[PDB]
Parts: sequence; structure tokens; C-alpha cells
Amino acid sequence: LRNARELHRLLPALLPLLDPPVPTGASVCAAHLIVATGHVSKQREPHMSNCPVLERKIPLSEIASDDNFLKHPCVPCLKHRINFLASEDFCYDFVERCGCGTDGALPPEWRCIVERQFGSMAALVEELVIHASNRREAGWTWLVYDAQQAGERPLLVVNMPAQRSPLLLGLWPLAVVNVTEAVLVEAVRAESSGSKKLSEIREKVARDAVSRMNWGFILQQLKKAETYYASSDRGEKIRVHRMKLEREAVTKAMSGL
Amino acid sequence: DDTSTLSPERVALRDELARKSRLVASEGMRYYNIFWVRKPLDTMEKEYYELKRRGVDHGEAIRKVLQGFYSGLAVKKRVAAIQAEEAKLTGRFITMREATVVLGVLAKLHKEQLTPHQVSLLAKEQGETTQSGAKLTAIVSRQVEVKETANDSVRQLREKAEDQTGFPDWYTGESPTYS
Amino acid sequence: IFDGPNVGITPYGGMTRLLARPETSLKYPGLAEFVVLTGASLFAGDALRLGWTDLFTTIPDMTYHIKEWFDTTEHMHNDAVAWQLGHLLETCFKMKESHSSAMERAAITPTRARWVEDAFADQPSVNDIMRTLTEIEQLPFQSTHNTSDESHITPYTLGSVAAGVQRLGEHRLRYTLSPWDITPPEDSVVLKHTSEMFRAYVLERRGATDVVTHRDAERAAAWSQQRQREYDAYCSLKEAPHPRHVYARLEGCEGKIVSFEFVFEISCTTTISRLKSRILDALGMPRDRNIDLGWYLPTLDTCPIHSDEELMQVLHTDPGIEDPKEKLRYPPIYFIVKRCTLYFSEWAYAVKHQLLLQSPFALRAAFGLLQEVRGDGAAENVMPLAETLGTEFKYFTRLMRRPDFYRVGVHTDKSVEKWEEIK
Amino acid sequence: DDMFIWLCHTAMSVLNPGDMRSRLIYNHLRILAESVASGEMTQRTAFRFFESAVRSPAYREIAKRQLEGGAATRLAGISAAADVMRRMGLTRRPMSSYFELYQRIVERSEAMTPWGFPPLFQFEERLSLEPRLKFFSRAS
Amino acid sequence: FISPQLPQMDWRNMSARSSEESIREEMRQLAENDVMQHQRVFNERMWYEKEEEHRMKARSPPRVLGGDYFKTRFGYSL
Amino acid sequence: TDRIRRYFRELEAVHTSGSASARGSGGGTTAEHKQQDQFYSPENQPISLHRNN
Amino acid sequence: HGNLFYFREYPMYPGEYVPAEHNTLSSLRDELRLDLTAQSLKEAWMRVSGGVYFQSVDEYYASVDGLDAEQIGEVLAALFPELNCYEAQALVQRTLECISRPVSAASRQLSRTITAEAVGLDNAPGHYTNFLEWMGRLTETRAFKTEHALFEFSRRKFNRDDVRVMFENYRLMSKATLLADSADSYSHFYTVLKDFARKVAG
Amino acid sequence: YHAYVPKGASVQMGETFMPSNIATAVFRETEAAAARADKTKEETGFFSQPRLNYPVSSGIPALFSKDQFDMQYSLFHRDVVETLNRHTLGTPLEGHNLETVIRKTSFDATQAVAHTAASEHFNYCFFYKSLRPWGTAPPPRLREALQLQYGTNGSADAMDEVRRIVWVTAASHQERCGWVYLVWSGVHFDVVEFPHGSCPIASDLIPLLALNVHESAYILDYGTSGLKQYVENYFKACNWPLAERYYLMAIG
Amino acid sequence: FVDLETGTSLYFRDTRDSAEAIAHAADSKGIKGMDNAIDLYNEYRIVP
Amino acid sequence: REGWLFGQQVQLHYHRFPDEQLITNLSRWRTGETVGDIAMQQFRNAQPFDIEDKDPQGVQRPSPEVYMKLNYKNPATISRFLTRTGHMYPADILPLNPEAVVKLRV
Amino acid sequence: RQHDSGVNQYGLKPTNAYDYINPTNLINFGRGTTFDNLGVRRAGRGEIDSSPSHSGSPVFTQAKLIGLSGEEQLTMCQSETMALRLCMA
Amino acid sequence: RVAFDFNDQLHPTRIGYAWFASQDPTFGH
Amino acid sequence: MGERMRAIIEDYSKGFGLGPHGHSPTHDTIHYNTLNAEGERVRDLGYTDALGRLFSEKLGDRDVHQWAVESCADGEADVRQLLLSLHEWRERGRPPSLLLANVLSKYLEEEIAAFNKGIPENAPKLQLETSDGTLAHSGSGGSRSGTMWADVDPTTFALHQASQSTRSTR
Ligand SMILES: [Mg+2]
Ligand SMILES: [Zn+2]
Repeated sequence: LRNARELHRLLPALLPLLDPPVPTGASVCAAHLIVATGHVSKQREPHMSNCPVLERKIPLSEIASDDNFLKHPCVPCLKHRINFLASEDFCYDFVERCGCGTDGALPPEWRCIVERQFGSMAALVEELVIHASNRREAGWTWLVYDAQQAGERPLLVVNMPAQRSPLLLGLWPLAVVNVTEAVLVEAVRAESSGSKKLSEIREKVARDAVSRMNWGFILQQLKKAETYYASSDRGEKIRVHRMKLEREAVTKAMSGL
Repeated sequence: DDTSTLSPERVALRDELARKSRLVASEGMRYYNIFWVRKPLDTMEKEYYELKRRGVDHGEAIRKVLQGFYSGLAVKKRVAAIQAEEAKLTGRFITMREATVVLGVLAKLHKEQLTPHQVSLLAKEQGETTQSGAKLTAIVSRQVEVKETANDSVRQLREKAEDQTGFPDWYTGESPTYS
Repeated sequence: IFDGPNVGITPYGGMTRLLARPETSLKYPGLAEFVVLTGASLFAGDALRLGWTDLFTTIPDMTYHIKEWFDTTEHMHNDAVAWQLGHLLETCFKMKESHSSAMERAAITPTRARWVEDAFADQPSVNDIMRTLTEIEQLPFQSTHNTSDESHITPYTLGSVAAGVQRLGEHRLRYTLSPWDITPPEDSVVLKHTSEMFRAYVLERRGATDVVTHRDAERAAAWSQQRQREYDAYCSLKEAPHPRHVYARLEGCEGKIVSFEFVFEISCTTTISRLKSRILDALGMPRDRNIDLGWYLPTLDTCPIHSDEELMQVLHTDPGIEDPKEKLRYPPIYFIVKRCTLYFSEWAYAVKHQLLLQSPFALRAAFGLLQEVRGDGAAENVMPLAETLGTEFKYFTRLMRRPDFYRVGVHTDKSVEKWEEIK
Repeated sequence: DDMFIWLCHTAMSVLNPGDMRSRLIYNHLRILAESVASGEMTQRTAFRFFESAVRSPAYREIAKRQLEGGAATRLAGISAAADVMRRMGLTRRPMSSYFELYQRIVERSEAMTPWGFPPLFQFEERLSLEPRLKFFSRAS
Repeated sequence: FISPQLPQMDWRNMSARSSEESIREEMRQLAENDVMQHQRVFNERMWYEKEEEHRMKARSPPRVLGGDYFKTRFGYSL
Repeated sequence: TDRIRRYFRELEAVHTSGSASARGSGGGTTAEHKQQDQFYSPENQPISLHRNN
Repeated sequence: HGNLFYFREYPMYPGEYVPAEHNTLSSLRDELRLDLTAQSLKEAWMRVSGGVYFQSVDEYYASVDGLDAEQIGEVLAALFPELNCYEAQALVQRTLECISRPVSAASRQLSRTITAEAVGLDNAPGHYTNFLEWMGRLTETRAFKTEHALFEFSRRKFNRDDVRVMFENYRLMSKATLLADSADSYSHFYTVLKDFARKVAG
Repeated sequence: YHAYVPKGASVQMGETFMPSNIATAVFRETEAAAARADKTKEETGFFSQPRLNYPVSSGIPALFSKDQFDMQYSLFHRDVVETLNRHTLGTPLEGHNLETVIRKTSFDATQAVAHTAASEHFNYCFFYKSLRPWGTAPPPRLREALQLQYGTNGSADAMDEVRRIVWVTAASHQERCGWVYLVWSGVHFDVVEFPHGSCPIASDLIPLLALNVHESAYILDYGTSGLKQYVENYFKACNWPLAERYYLMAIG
Repeated sequence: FVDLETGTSLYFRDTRDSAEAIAHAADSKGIKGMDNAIDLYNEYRIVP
Repeated sequence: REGWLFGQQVQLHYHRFPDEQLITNLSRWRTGETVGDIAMQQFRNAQPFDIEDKDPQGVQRPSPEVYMKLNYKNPATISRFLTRTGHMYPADILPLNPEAVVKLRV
Repeated sequence: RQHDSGVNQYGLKPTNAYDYINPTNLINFGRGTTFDNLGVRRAGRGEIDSSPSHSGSPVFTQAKLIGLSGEEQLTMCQSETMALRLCMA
Repeated sequence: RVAFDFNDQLHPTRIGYAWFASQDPTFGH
Repeated sequence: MGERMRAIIEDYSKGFGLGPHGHSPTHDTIHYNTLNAEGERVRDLGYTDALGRLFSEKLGDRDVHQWAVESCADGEADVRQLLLSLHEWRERGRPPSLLLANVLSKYLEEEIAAFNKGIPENAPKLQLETSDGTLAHSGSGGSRSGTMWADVDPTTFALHQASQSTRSTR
């Protein structure tokens, strides 16, 4: 669950190599780590010679413990580990926020959006259920917002392989269901306890996870999203960036001349 | 001895069922008969008789049973697609649009007969394309130079992750913090 | 059928022993009292589960096959005999293949076992048994302890509504003409001999070409069209609102008949469910009961009604049969109502309704007999066959003297036509 | 070598020869095979022996609980027929039995009305077919 | 044709296929194609007839009568 | 059926010989094949094998 | 070119049907199907390479002349970055084996054996799939091949050269080699017939 | 009598300890068992779980409790098989080998269900076949092979080194869904980590040993932090001679 | 006959009722009569 | 022993048993050649046509209506049963229900 | 054994009493006769007494069936030859 | 035919199912 | 000659009694050892104790007899006895006599400790305690030595473990 310590030890060795994105600073958000660390090119950063996890000298989970590696870290490895940690505890944190079955008060605006999209709330319940229920692996299932088709389809349900974050696809996470096999197992042995097929119990975990959701949190999330894609600095940044990409196409095309 | 256990009425029934969909007929036995598994033809005949004794007429009972089969199949292949998605963004599985890149390679190799050297070179420059490769590449027509949109790459897959901002933090939504 | 306290006598035939084996007390506690007190039928499945016999078969004309199989056999040495007999048994009578628990015929199917053991198990009298039963009938439909089960539907006579109409139709006189053409046409058809049709063709020129047409064709088209419109009137009118008085008799030992005035609108399934909802409202049951409606025919037959379009036909076909002295505002119909589910309270009501329906002396007697054969209940204390036949004999011999058995109970089970001939 | 032909017939020429794994029918086949080798029986006689051998009471009516048109699956037949030739000492080199029994079937698979045979030419009789046209023969 | 295609970047299109609209559509599609085909391999004759008919076609509630009605009409059955 | 067979023999023929317009010196065919098979023969490109041309 | 006749389709034999989910009329200007099937891949390959078709995988490796599986495996390991090095060659082999027949290799025979015995017995009534597997796996055996050779031999399928080859394969034995290879009751037949067996089977 | 006694029950001697109540409850459980057996006979598909060569009525010695292993066998694996059967019927893959399902479904997203289930079925199988209850000592020839590669100037250094590299590989797969194999590439040994829904046959390697690194495998016994202990125990219980004869068959 | 196990259960059918085969009320404990071997070497020969 | 149709000594068929396509092709099947195989599917159970005259001498020809017009006053309907010369067809060429032959010659 | 049961060492094996009085019947059925050719009464093909029989009368029309070399023979190409003839004229 | 085979059916009894109501409900004609 | 050879052999080598499926080896419809399914089941399992290989690991190279004179000080026990019992336990695999079990217990205690140190609670451990009279290792649950078997016939065991090349026979 909490990786805050292992990442507390790992991060200072990551931050000088991340200064491209931003330099050393007090507070870092798991989201921005996940995205900064997300896709790693074999070409730019390879495994440095005598990579201790390449020859299987040290395990990837224990590279946090030895300090020899912390002095001269192998970028792709350190990255992969940090990405994993940040992503997974992003998941647990997020679930502890959506997983409050406390208030049974259900917002009007949420319904207003959901019926336009799905046609009822039961439709969404069922979407989440069959997406969490039927999985190629035991991961997390996400309900997220995508700005791309957002006029048409505000929301969609992506079940992500293992702990991988949706932020990695440029999707705005709204809510999450935990189907990881720890949950399945403790569910199984919660059933033999008291005062059976896997399919039906993992669907029971799916639809007893859906009933424990806090929709207000999703309201705030969705509003934050819409507000964000509505922001000026978004458009401006896009423009400046694509401008850079054009300058680069031009200068790389001039280089061969 | 060979004499059909099937009475003419049954024959007409499962023959009609079979001709209205080939899937139903083939399901149990495509190649050889798998005889320790139940078969759709049979299950459907069963629930057909079931419908008849609840007073449903011939036509509607048939189309109802067939709808049952088709809806079950709909469930199955929805599941298949739902997992297909996950599996494609896992990175190691492939639909036809990438397979055409594999075939592309095999065909380029055959058409222009290649030395293993030329092959390795191909591999490393295709690795360069695959990773460092850029969208929006420019050709010089001179004065006038035009930029167009290329194939896929990993760097493109980065820039897609940052909302084409060029920055790792765009998410204002609440998340954990580290100090 | 081990009965006969219903004819006012104690059971005979030694099966008492089988019912008292410590095995039966293990598997189905209370079943022994159920079958000995209540005359009640046991079937193949029940005789198999109790381990009364090892062998069961579904094959047609088994006897022929046994014959022809033992024709092909050769020696008499008991090795040979053992194998031939054994192979016969294994290949047919033991159910190795093609057999399921759904398919074997069973009265005591597992909910029923639970009920029996709640009612009849370990009770030291017939009296205790029925104040128990009386207390079970009293349960609401909503209690935890009132448990349901699949009821076996007692089969209808005719099996379908169409069969109902046809069966009803032999006591009636068909009209020469169907309802839509009886009424005279609005045009006038001059009746000719048949032959004058065939001489009615004619030669016209249409467009550029020569054509042979009937001179009367358009007239016949008007005619046939009008008849179709009358058919439409007739059918649309059979769908029109039908205000009839409804009698509904709940099938079971508890006589209850519900009567109410119902309007049938058979144009826009939902109407059948409306009628069933109403029936249940009157019977005092939840509206979620699975209810089989049925048509009680004037011919004393019975149908299921599966559909609204059928129900319309039932209303149209049966005019009703009514005692006019009793004044009903609308024509009656008579439905039978089958329950697809028995509750515990219901079942218990039935079984008490039978226990009250048979001779008390022989009830109490037969209880005494069962508990005398059973003895202690240990594997030793049960009487063997030789003592059981003797005991049953003792009781039978002592009861048969009483006027109850010979003067009354013997003629009890007679058919109806026998009683008619005697009367 | 004609033995393989006989066994081919018992395997492919008989609809529903019971379950051929069962020790009963299996022993029937074994004994008859050893009696076709060593010339103690005619092929025709041993075949009519095989199909008329005692199997199980009410055979057809148990056959209605498995088969539609009375044609069983041919795997049990070939596995048994190879087994018998192996357990009997029929060949010096073990594999040959199975190979030949298999091969002769595969070649006949392509023939028009492959698993039916004219009763006169099917086995030994006064008048015979020329060695090329004989049925499971090596010369086809 | 050796233009690198990454399977991760297709994901949007795959998600379009998890929607029950598109699967309703593949169901209709596959149920229309499931009737028994007598065509076998592509036939020139039938293609020609088909397209010639397409050239020719390019140049181009009431109560349902019940079984009882057709019971009463002897003529109609003839 | 014969049509199909002929279509796919002329296709693969066209690709074996069209490889030469793809690779002149490219190799891809064995050196010994360069020795033995590049000569005119009845299988390769005979003149005519029959009387009355 | 066109036939000598133009007819409609031959009627369909009783019991004969077009297999399920198989598009009978499909043309090359049809849109490419999404999945990977022998059908979809072969139509695809027709569009990509044109008319290049090979009977088996080693024929393809014949046409490319000196390009092994793994060399190409590096090209694909480059293109799809998240694949392994093993899965990259595997991808090649699977594509080639879809376009043509499956390869004949000791490796794949071993894999087959290993799965066959990793599954064990089955719940099939007569142990049906197991007799399937067993009867198949003996087709690839040495002894079976020897028998196939003796059978084609019986039909006079050899020539003089094959014979002199068999002869001088025999002369190479000693009385000792005979005593050892006659133990199997088969393998000496294989020592003599080796080249001829290899000739028929390949 | 074996046929008549239900699947779970053990057939033993009467000690006459049974009060009539529980004695009846038992018969009722048996009746239910007969019913569910009748429906499982018809639910049966083409593929099925493998018969275990060793008794698991108690745990697997030094490795698993009864509940752990039977949560693998009778829970996850049998689900995998139900899935596999659901999706290999009504498809071109009906009634073929486990291989020709694994191999013809390789690397395609459309058939990902079939492929995942298939490969998991294989992995579980090979895992069961890779466990010998009291363990075994690695045979000389295999030790000679391994030593020529992993061994650095030490006696059977290859054994400690192989059971080290396996640990490292296991700890370096973070997702905890998948398998660790010791395999033969055909030119050399190595320890590969397969993700869930992937298999050594799909990548055309030849498997020697399997280790199950799913969290569901070690959770009930070793907890969430107990992976190291888990692997260490696995080697107490593994089966070497199998790996050896597979290796030697691969070579020739 | 003897090799096929089938039908050997039938020598012992008296076992089908446990409390009886202890009690010995019925004299028939065996396939052909009073016991399994009354006359093994005599009876069967009465078939031609 | 003779079959009725052409006197064959066997009953005509193509395939019989469920296994034969499998067992014949078995090595291909273990290999996995046979996965998408449409030859082992299409023709697997395919049997011969029924080549038989359901009417050896047609009692079916003509259909009922025609009889009405087989009288003397329908030259057309006479003509559909004759040759182009007006002669009748021999029985084994164009078989007719005996009623039709009587009515026709009359 | 090494050959047919209906044929012994000296010829066809003589079952009925007609064979013992008339044993020319065993060794000679005509001028297409060889010794392996006894018991197979039909002789090779393209050979004397090679013709198969149908209800006793021999089948001498085979080519006429498939429409090779018959007067009624099937013609492959007509439209072509007619077209070309038209062109010439 | 006035003589009948072992495995051949004998003549049908003419009628000229309603009367099977007591039998197996599924039992056909 | 061959046929009556075969008859004698098949008659003498036939099994009898009831098998694991509760039936005769010759029973009609139901079969044992289908396709050498038991043969393979022995192939992959093999017959060996865990205790056996722990011992053969710790002893290593050095002389068995030397070890026996060591593990007995003068007054401990007859050397012939534990020599006998050791031989009969290692090859000809048997349950070890409580003599040999006591000796091995105080000899191997650290290897058994190390083999036992990681195990979860509900899983089989490895223990030598003879508190119960009998030696049959079907009696302890197979947990006394490392045995997976109730019984293995001596000859087969000896052949199997000698197919492992550890000891010097030649
Ligand atoms: Mg002549
Ligand atoms: Zn690294």
C-alpha cells in the first residue's frame, strides 16, 4: 500500500535526472511522477554497463536498500521501480477516497450527466460491473474522463493491466474499483467464515465495490477535469509545444541540406 | 444396423434450427464429434419443447430459442473484446494493423534479397524510428517546406501522455504527496 | 401404496419392516409415520434412496430382452450363471450411465423430507402429531419457517385451449356458414346455376394487346373485400371489453372459491397477469405467486390458459353455465387455479385434511403397530420379516372384526359408476 | 500379412461393434485374430464370428442411448486392433503392426463408398479380385 | 509496410469495440451471415446475373387473415 | 480448379523472375545455382521442343 | 482465363455446409479483418507481398538464403519494444507458420510431448483425447519412419542408386554393431535404410 | 464403493461416535452432492484439470497448507479452465491440443481470452508437475550442465546460484501476477519471468521448472511480505529430475 | 467368466440386508440354492 | 444380392463415422495444420445425392388442375403432353398417371 | 497362405460336380487366360476378357459415357470456333 | 404378410395422443 | 514353443486382488494403468526420502564406516547394528530403526533444523520422534522420514536410487 518511505529513499536519486521536467523541490505528487516516469526509450537511456539488476545481481524491489546503486543509479531501472511504486499507492489512496460508502446522498448533476451518456445509473453500474468482473489479469478498473470525444462520450471504463495508471494514456481518472487478487482471496475466506466459483465471487466483489462508491468525489473530479480542458493556459501550452515541434521538423529538415 | 433414432418430426425440427444458423449446427462438432460435451443443437431443442408446452407457437418459439443462443454469444464476444482492449494496451499483443508491419518486414526481406548485415542495419534504424521518431516531419520543396503526419513511435506515446503540453504535471486532481 | 388406515384397517404386507429399519430413521426421520399414517405413495426414486432396492431401468419391454439374453447363454455352472446374471444387471438395471437425480420419480424430494421430519419425526402419539400440524397450518406466508417447494402440477384433461374448443364443439351444432358471411351482402347477388360462371369470360383490348377477362371479376372482388371487412369487424369485436363474473376455484384440499366481477380488455399477457393479480388479492396471498390459470369446461374437462389471445377465445366459446335463481349481473366463467409452489403451511394443511379423513381407530392402531415393529429403534430390536408378517396379522385380524372395516371402509374406495349402478 | 486386412475390416467395416476397450469384446477380437493367423479359421468365418459375438442384452436399445444412426467412433477399434497385434507376438518388430493397420485405412479413405464392401469379394471365396483391386491390399 | 505501429496507441479504437452498440451491430451482421450459404467459391455466372439485375433495378394495420378465414375459403387453398 | 493452380504458378514465377528487377547482384540465390542453373535448358527457357514451329 | 463453360454453382451435397463465421464471398478490396487467422493473414499477405506463397517455413528461409529466424527476430524486437527477445522470434515463427504449414522440428515435437504429459489423463469417457495424442505422437517416431520406408520399399519406389546406397550403408556395420542394433528389433533396419527413409519422408 | 462416495468425502471406519442428527445432515449433504455432480457431468467441457500425482489431502510438505494449495487447485485454476472451455467452443479452436490452442492464439488481441486462459492452464499444470512433495536432490548430469554456465569456481555453485537467480527474478517481477520459469532456450539455460497470460511454449522455449509468483499463491501462508521465504521453501519442495529429463530430451 | 469381475457380487447378495445376513431367517444364502457350493462338481452337468 | 437402383452390391456413401476425417489427418491434427481447415469441415459428413425416381411412373404428372382441361376442347393442354409431331411419348420417356393417358388419347 | 483359396496348384479349385467331369473349365476360360488369371475370371485391362459386366451383359461402352469419342460426344468449345468461322467468312 | 421376422416390425393397428394420458407425457406417437 | 511360453508367462505374471479403483485387474469395463499412466507417475515422482538426501548431503564424500565409528563413541551402541540398519535404509529403502533415527537425530539436527525453519503452520514438517512404537512410515503420515510412500519394494527402490550415480558400485 504506502510506498512513501521507499519512494522517500528513491526520489532524491531520481530528481536530478528529472530537472528536464522540473528540478529539486519539496513536494512531489505521485501523479506527476507517474507521468514523468511513464514511457522510457531504450535509445536515450539504456542500462548502464554492469547494471546490477540486468545480470540479476540485485532484485528490483531491493535496489532501494543498497546505497552503492543510489550514488550511480541506472536510469531506466530506477524509473521503472518509481513508476510502479507511485502508480500503486496512487491507486490505494484514490480507492480510499472513492471507497467511502458513508454518505448515501446522490448528486443531481451526476445523474444529469450519466443518463445523457448511459441512459440510467443502473447502466453505469452494469458497465463498471462487467468491466471489473471480466479481466485478463488482476488489476484495477478505472472510470475516467477523456477530453478527446468528451462532447459525445464524457466517461468510459478502462481496466488497466496490473497497477498501471490511466494518466499514462492522457486520461483523467475519476473513480476506481479494486479487483486485485488480495481482495478476491480475502473475499473467498470471508465467505467460508460466518456466524463456490471464482467467476461469481469476483463479480460479487465487482458489484459490492460499485455500491460502496462515493459519487460526490466523482462530481468534484469531473468538474475539475472539465474546468481544466476549459483553461486558457492549456490551449497556450499546446500552441507553444506544437510550435516547438514544428521548429524541430524544419531544422531537422534543414540539417540534411 | 443403421436406423435413425430420430423420428421425422425431430429431423424436421433440428434441420430447421440448423439451417437458420450454421453456428448452432457446427458448435459441438466442427471437425470430429466431441461427444462428452453438451451441444447447442440439443440444448435448444430442449428449451424449444419447453416453450411449446408453455403454449408458444412454432415460429415464435424457434426465433425465441435462437435469440437465446445469439444473446449468449453476444455476451461471450463482448467479454472477448473487453479483454482484447486491455491486452492491446499491455503492449505485447497484436491485431491486424500491426501484423501488417510484421508481414511488411518479411516481404521487404524477400523482395530485395538482403544480407544479414543489411538486416541488422534495418533493425537498428527501425529501432531509432520506433523510439525517437517524431510526428510532424518536414520535407523541403525549395523557400517552401511542408510538414505532414508520420507513423507511430514511443516519443509520440509520451507526448500523448502529457496532453501534448510537453510537461509531466497537468493533473490538478487530488493525489498523494511526498516530502 | 402402503395404505389402509383409510379403509379402516392396519397396513399389511410386511413393508412395515422396511419402514422401521434404522437406515430409514437415519435418512428420512419421520417418513415411516408419514407413510403408515397418511396413506401415501412412494415411487422409484424414494425406493432407491431408502435402499430398498438396487435396481432400476428405463428400457421398453425388458422382459423380452431378458428372455432372449438368457437364450444365448450356455452353461449351468454357477461361475457362468453368476457372470451372466451379473452382466445383465450391470448393463441395464444398475444406473451407471444416462441417469440423473432430476429424472428419477420422487415424492420425498428434499424440501419435503425437511417438512416430514419437522412434522412427524419422534412424536409420541397421533394427537401430538396433529396439534403440531395445526400449529404449522397457522404460519403466515412471510415467516422464515414457512418454506416453499416445487409442486407437481396435476395434469389437465385436454392440455390446450384449442383442444378445449374442439372438445366442447361435439356437443354443439355447427352453422352451415361462418359468422362473417351469414349476413346478406350490401350489394345483391343474383343466384344463377353454377354453370353460368364458366360462360362469363370476355375479350377486351388493353393498351395495344388482346386480353381475356372475366366479365364479373370486379363484382367478386367487391364481394370478397366486403366479407374480409366483416371478418375484421367480428375479430375486433371479440377483443372488445367483456364484463363477466369470475369464479376461481383453488385446486387443493382446502375448498376456497373466489368470486368477483371482472372486465376483460384483450387488446393490449398483461390481462392474464391482471386477472391473476386480482385472484391472489382475493385469496390472501402475495402477488408474486406463480399461478397456473385453467379453464373448467362445461364438459368437466380442463385446460391451461397460456396467453391472452387464448383467453379471449375461452370467453367467446363458453357462454357460461348458470343457475338463474341465483342472480348474477354478468355471465360467469369458471377457472381452476393451480399453485406452482406449495408452502409448508399449505402442505401441512393438506396432510391434516387427510389424517382427519380416515378412520381414527385405524390411525391410532397403525401408529401402535409401527412403534411395535420398530421396538427400540436399534438395529437389533427391529422385528425381522417373519415376526412382522405375524404382527401385522395380529392387528389385521383384530381390526377386521369391527363393523368399521367391513361394513364401511371396504366400499369406500369404489369407483363412481359402481356407486351409480348400486344406487 | 492378410491379418492386417482382416483387422482393417473389423475396425472400419462394422457399425457399432460395442465399446472396444471393454475386456469382453476385446477378448473376442483377440482370440479371433490369433485364429486368423495360424489358419485355424477362414477370414469370412472369423468376421461373421466377430459381428455375431455376444455383447450385452438389449444391445440395440442401449445403442439408442448413444448412437443416432448406429455408427460408433472408430478410435477404440483401431487402438484395440493395434493392441491385440502387439500383445500377440504377430510381428518381429513392434511398430510394424500399428503402422500397417493405420496405413491401409488411410489409403482407403479416398475411395468411393470406402467402408462398404460387396459381400462376395470382401473375403475369401471361390472367385476373387485381381491383386491390384483387392481391398485393403498393399498393391492398390 | 515497415512503418512502426505501436499496439498501445490503438487503444481508443479497441475501446470503441467494447461498447454494446458495436456488438449489437456485429451480432446483427453475424446473424445475417449465419443462414446456410449455397454459394461456395466465387462464381462468375451468378455475379453477372446479380449485377445485371442491379443494372435492371437501377433502370427501375390491416388485420391479418387468420387460419379460420382460410379454413372457410375453399377457393383460396386452390 | 485448374484456373487456380495456373494463377498461382504464374504468380510465384513472376516473383522469382521479378526479384531480379528488385536485386541485380543481391545474391539470395546460391553460388552453385549461379554455376549450374543460369544456362538455357529444357526446364529454363527452351527454344521450342516441337516439330512444325 | 475464363472456363470452357459458364455454369451456376454445383448443388450442395446433403451433409455439406459452408463452415461457420467463414466469409465465402470475400474479395481483396474488402477491408482487412481485425484478428489473426490463417485466412485473415493469408489474404493480408496476398495484399502485402503480392503473390508470394511458400509451402513451408524452410522454403521461405530458402528464398531469403541465409536469414535465420532470430536475425529477423531482432528486427521485430526493435519494432515492438515491450516484447521479449524470445517472443520476438516466436512472433516471426507464428506468422510464417500461419501463412504456411507448421514447421517440422525436434523442438516442437518436444514441446508437444511436454504438454501432452503435463495434462496427463483426461475426463473423456474412453480417455479419448489421450489415445488421440498417443496415436499421433508415435507417427513422428524413428521406428514408424523405418516402417514407412519398408512399406514404400515393398511397392518398388526406389531405384538402383538407392539400393547401392543401402548396401554400402550395410557394409559399414560390424558383427558387434549388428548385435547392438538388433536389440531394438528395429533400429538396424534403420541403419540400413536411413538414407532411403529420409528420402521418402522428405 | 469408490464410485458411490462423493468427491470430497473420505471413506473410513465407523467409531460409532455419530449422534443421529449429524448422521442425517451427512446424508443430506450427500444428496446435494449427487445433484451438483449430475450438473457438473453436463457442464464438462473439452479441457479439464490435471489429476495430481501426489496426495494433497494434507498440504504439500514444507510448502503449502491444505487451504493454500486447494485455493490454487480448486479455485483459480478451475476458473481458468471454465473460461478456456467457454471460449474454445464455437470457434475454429474446438477440440485441438492444448498446444495448438496456445500456439494458434499467440500474440493476437482478438483471441486474448482464449490465449490467456490456455497459457494459465498450462502454467498451473506444469507447476503441479514441478512440485515433488518432499523435494529431490538435483541429478549429476543437470548439475554438470548448469555448472558450465552459472557456476563460478565452486562445488555445485550452480545450485545455490540457480536458486538465487530464481529468487532475484521473482522479486524483480513487481506486479505479482505471473510465473517464473527455469528454461532451456535451446542454445543455453536461463531463468525467465513470464507475465500472467503468457507461457514458455508461446515463446517457443522448453520449460524445466515452474514457480508460481501470483500473490494468491503465497498469501494464506507467507503473507504479503513473505515471497523470499516462499521461494526458499519451494526449492525444498521442487522436482529436479523432471527438469533433467526434459533437458536431456531437448538436447537429444 | 471368472476373470471378468462382474457378477461376483452376486454370490454375496445376502449382504444387501445387513441385520438379516446376521440373523439367518432365510435359508437361501447362495446363487443356485441353500449355499454357494452345495454341489459344485455335480449340478451343472445336467445341461447336455 | 442387388441394390434396387443400379444393382450395386453396397449401399452408397462417402463418409460414415464421426472420427474418420480426424483419424486420417491425425498427424496434421496434432501439428495444428487443421485449425482453420475448411476441407475437414465442409465435406466431413457430406453424403451422396439421392438419385432416385420418387415417381418411376409419374402418378404426380400432371398436377390436379390440369385434369380439368384434358378434355377435347383444350388443344393447348392436349399439346403440352405430346411431341412436336403430336404423337405421345413412350411410358419410359414421359411417364403419366394412367388417368391422364386415358383422358388424353380419348 | 501364399495365394487364393478358390485356386489351387493346378488351376481353379473344382468345387461342384460339373468341374470334375469337365475339368477344362478349371484351366481355360479363353484366350486372355493366364495362370494367375484363374479365379479372377476378368483378365487385366485392354486385354481379352477384361470387360466388366452388368447383370450379365458386358460393358463395352465406357468412352461413350464420359463423352470422349462418341457421336454424342461432349464438345468443350463451340462459341469460339463459330466466332472464328464467322470472322473468316 | 401372414408371417413375421424376428427383428422386423409387424402390422400397424389401424386407428381411423388422447388415450395415452396415463403414460409418459413425452411419449410420442 | 513360443505360444506356451507366452501362456505360462501371462498366467504367472497376472495380478490379483483389488486395485485403487476397487476392482480386479481383469475386470470387464474399467481399466488400470491406461497408456502407462502409472509408469509416468513413477517417472516424475521417484522413490526417495528427504532424510535420505539430507544425510547423503551432509556426509558428503567421506567413508560410511568411518562415520559409524565416529558417531558411536566406545560405549554408545554396537557398530554392526547401526551399520546394518543404515545400509537397509539407504539402499533397499526402509523405515530407519529408532537406533538409526536417534543417531541421525543428534547428528543431522542442524540440517533438519534448516529444512524445518521456514515452514508455515498447517503444512507438513519433518520430524524424527519414535514416541510411538511402530516403524512403518505409513504410520507417521510419512513425516517421520521424508517419505512420500507407504511402502516400496526393495529391489525397485535399489534400482531407482542406483540409477542416480552417487555411490561407487564399479
Ligand atoms: Mg470371349
Ligand atoms: Zn538497468
